[PDB]
Amino acid sequence: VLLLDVTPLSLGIETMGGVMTTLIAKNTTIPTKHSQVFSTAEDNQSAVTIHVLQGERKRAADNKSLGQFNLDGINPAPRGMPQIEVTFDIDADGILHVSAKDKNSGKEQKITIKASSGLNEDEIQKMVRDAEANAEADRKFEELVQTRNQGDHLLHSTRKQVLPADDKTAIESALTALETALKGEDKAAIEAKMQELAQVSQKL
Amino acid sequence: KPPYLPRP
Repeated sequence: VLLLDVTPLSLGIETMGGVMTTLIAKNTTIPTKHSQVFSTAEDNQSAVTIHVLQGERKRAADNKSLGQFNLDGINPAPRGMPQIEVTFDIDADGILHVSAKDKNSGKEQKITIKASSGLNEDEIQKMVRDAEANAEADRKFEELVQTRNQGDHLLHSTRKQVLPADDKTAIESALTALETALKGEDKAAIEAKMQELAQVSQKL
Repeated sequence: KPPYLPRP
């Protein structure tokens, strides 16, 4: 064939820390369908938000929002525990259907997104250029976030994993260091603050 | 391994 319908930009959702996780890659031929399981960031999360995005940037915020919806009723469980199946399906007329289903509870929500939504030709052309120009920074952003999300989880298990020795003072002190590093944007400072936390958590 | 949705 010399011509074909593709979806012109990557489509995905926003994941923990403000990142775009892609479900359908740009220039994928339509119709097409892909699913991916996600879970919860923290303990006892009963409600998740599915925020649909079109674009190539690693920062969710830099992509074109296509819509969103909530999925509630999830049994409050430990992080990583819920299995939220996310499905993106683009039919031959270009209509996008997005659904999220929590496997344990059976709770499902969905949204339908008109084919005309999203960025236009010139917009699409900018998006690709701006993504390739910023490839280096988006990648360092994506690492930052992976490092932050680890730091974050470490803060939450270290607080739960607290009679411990009368020395745990320096831990509560190393927690404040880490909580502060996680707010900045220097991947290495965050890991260093984690390293300091491991080294005073030996008695734990 | 599964990525995480935003949290509250």
